[PDB]
Amino acid sequence: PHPLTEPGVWIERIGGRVFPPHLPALFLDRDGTINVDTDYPSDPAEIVLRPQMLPAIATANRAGIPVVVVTNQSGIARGYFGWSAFAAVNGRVLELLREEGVFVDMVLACAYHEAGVGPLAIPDHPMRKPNPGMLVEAGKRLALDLQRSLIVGDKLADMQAGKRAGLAQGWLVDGEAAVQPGFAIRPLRDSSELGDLLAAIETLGRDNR
Repeated sequence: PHPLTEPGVWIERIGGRVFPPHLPALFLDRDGTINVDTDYPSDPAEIVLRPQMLPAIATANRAGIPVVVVTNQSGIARGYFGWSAFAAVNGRVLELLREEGVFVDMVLACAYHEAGVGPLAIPDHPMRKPNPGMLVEAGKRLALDLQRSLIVGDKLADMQAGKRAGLAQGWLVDGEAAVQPGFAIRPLRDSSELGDLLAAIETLGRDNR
């Protein structure tokens, strides 16, 4: 069965790694961040990883920091595809990551969108980024330290969701910096900027002494 908590919300624990409580997480958007973005992410055969995200996932994995995918899937509300297609596509993304030796620990997805047709056409649902619901829910489920967590995505809504969830930093794929008290949008445009992100993840790593 699809792990739906309601008709437009999917929440799924991935793998069986154990995380002690009060860890920070690495939150990642999916389309445009982990995989190449596309208008209609319904065909698993079309999925291609963004290799420049793989060092970040690997770093978090090795640091013992949970990696949490938080993705809006408005195409579901819009009738472009359904949860079965999401399951196939998302599974393919996780398989490709496995082949690169990296993994994630939880997937949350929100179908609701204002331009939908039918009962999923809920315009401002708490789980739909920029609303922080998926981050807050992952926080409850994994007992996360949200204030120390990081988020990476290619849309402003990812940065807004992070700020609203209580994070202090996020990295905007292909985006510009916006450094303010309380929240910094960090640019992620080249390998130097990836380094900044990796340093930030590494500082969160476990001391096994």
